[PDB]
Amino acid sequence: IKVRENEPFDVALRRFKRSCEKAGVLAEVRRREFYEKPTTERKRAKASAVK
Amino acid sequence: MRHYEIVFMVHPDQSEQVPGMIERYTAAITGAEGKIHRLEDWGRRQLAYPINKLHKAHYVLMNVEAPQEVIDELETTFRFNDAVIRSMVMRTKHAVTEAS
Amino acid sequence: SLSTEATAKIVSEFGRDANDTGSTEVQVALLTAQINHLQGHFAEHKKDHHSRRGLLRMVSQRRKLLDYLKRKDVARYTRLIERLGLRR
Amino acid sequence: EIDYKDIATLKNYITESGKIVPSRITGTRAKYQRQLARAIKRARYLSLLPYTDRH
Amino acid sequence: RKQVSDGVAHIHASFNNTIVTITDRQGNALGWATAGGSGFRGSRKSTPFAAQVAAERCADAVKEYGIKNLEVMVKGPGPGRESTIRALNAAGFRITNITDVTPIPHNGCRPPKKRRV
RNA sequence: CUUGAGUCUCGUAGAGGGGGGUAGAAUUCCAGGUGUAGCGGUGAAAUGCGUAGAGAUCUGGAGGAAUACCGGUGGCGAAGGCGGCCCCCUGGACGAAGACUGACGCUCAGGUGCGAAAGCGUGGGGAGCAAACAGGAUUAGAUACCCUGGUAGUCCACGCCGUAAACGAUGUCGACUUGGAGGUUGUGCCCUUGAGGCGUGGCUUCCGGAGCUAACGCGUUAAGUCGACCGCCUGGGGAGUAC
Ligand SMILES: [Mg+2]
Ligand SMILES: [Mg+2]
Ligand SMILES: [Mg+2]
Ligand SMILES: [Mg+2]
Ligand SMILES: [Mg+2]
Repeated sequence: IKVRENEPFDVALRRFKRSCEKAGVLAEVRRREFYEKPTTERKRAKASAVK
Repeated sequence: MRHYEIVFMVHPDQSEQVPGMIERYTAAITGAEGKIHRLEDWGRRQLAYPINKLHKAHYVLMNVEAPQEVIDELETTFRFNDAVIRSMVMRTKHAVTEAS
Repeated sequence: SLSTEATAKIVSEFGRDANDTGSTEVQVALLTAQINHLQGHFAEHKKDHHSRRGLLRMVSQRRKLLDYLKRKDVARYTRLIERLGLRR
Repeated sequence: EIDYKDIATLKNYITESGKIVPSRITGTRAKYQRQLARAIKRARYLSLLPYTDRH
Repeated sequence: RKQVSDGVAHIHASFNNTIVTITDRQGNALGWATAGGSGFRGSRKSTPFAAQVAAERCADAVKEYGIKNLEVMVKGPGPGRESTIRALNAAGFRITNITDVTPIPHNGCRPPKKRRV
């Protein structure tokens, strides 16, 4: 992640790489691994990944 | 025998032995009846990530034919010889001449 | 597996008829070969509980096909095994 | 892609963070993705590409 | 004092707290602001509207050196990962390279279970 | 005799297996600078760590384990199970033309081999996690859930135990019986003249038709209709216990 873009202002843009990490890739971890719990949910979400 | 595609990065500060170095290799394939259908001497080049200091190396393609035994020797000589850092030696991959 | 340059050789030596991959003579020899070779390989690692299976699958066939001879043309059976010393 | 030296027409598939992009965003036809990801990874080890921006 | 004008200021946003440490240019402390020691803590702290006050509090405890343009380094999903920044773009401080460092192991360690509330 | 099954040729994909090296990110620890009154944790707290200078921030070093993104209803394997990269040794599968073999096949009590995780023996290893255990907290109690720590183990080599909701809770092989959309992997072909248009195979998801079913549902990868062989069931508790 990098930021420079000149032009005087301070709108935001803190959403660029944002949607590629954030407290998401973090929340993805931090707590005990899933081991088997993923093979189920990660493959159970597909049930919805269709309709 | 078998085709190959080795790639080594020599310390830039020691880019003088790079030429003579290739010789041992070229010869370590002559008497072995092997062949070198490639030789991209990339020379100097900036390094993406630093490999124990220095942001540049000396890339030198290869692609030999000599049997495994001899090429294996190169892997051993490459180690001890600190003139070169990271390396890589893949097999045949169906010989590729020039380009790249 | 055996070098492509290999099988084509053994066959011309055991093959019932000039260049033929199908008869027992050819079948067996082609099998016993890979069996004798792998023996050394397995003398290493010996933990490959997978590659070893194949060793069996093909070996289990050796004694298997070798029977075909008895059940059929016995005259060759002994004449075939005496070649690789098999059975013993 | 067939190779790694293709650093030029290679980084295009990898994102800025060095992370390889999936397919729902690219569509590099799965069958080829295999060679793609493998080529990139093995390439980063030759300093041809950075394992990540930071380092 | 030393007069740097060009320094950094990493933001450590932890789910429970956050500390703003304005470092020099080569990585040298110059004043650290903490959400906890902001006259409030517990359920009051953590929050952005609060955990941010610490960040901007650096001024009357950091600017004593004299700084103008500077970049920012964020590391932590804490409830202030952003809020803290705004205080910098309002306290007079300029702004430059804003990069996120927040670590992410390529699957190496093993986080603790727990969390059975 | 050749359609079953098998060998030869050429290729095809893959986390299949065993061994040997190697890479980058991160935690922990140790060291040094900067800098100072907090950090950490929770519902709050407290224990714990801080002025003997932590935390944060930066620089150097050690080590172990795991391989982010890719990555997926994706793939491979008898099952268990198998993910960075490279090399070596090596098993199976699949498609293409023919060539060769000529029923050499199916199944299988006993027998033999493989076996997640925990556990056991010997010697190594030890960063992170964590049975046990010790504090702190909650509670009427709390030998728990929560927090702070933390030993075995988790890792490696060899040997042992052989269990699991070892699950599709569905033995294996073979033959057949509407179809629809998608996945993946070979191969033939069409201004290839496009991404693509038409075929034909291997494996694979979701749907569903007749039928089957007590129903739920299964439905060409059947729980449909047939055949060969094997394993097993015969009310619940006592008990998968006792001898
Ligand atoms: Mg605990
Ligand atoms: Mg399968
Ligand atoms: Mg175990
Ligand atoms: Mg033990
Ligand atoms: Mg259905």
